[PDB]
Amino acid sequence: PIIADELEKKHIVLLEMYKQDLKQVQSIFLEGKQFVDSMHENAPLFLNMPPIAGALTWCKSLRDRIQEPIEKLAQLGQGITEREEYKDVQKLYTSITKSIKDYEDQKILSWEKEVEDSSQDKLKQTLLCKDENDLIKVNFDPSLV
Amino acid sequence: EKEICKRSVSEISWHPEGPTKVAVSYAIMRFQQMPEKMPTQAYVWDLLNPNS
Repeated sequence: PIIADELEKKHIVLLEMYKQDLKQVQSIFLEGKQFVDSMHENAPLFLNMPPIAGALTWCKSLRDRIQEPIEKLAQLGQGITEREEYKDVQKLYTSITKSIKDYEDQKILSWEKEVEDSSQDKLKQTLLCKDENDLIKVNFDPSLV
Repeated sequence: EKEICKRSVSEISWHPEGPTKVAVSYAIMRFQQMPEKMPTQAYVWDLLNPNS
């Protein structure tokens, strides 16, 4: 019990630290979400990815960052779950995960439509030769690459 | 100076003898965002005349 009396105070400080990171991610996600959809220069999307898959991998990287401490918090004893402070963090977490999942659902749904439109282009792509000079080239759509 | 769009400094390297010249590359790592027929060319700077 002598170490356990110290741990009770220590447990409250950990819960406060995870709130700050979780709040900070939320603030980065909101700023980023705008730029990702916009497809601006200096975006959350890192180096050469698709503008759609890049969002999902970005969202995944955030979702993974937040999810590591929770799997650790569950392992702590001394009824951390019964403490009202922990409950306020979990309620915040749930609202962030839902908002991220909703953004992924909008991207996949919009993508699946683009997948149906692209499959048509390929079939009717054929060969295109432009300019007065006959300079035939590969017509392969950038959207297919 | 007066390039078609901006070109991101994709990588840098120093001169092995000493810090006299700095070779630098230029390309877009954003996908398909690179313009059609953008200027593809790396430069090499000297610390004496950093104008051009």
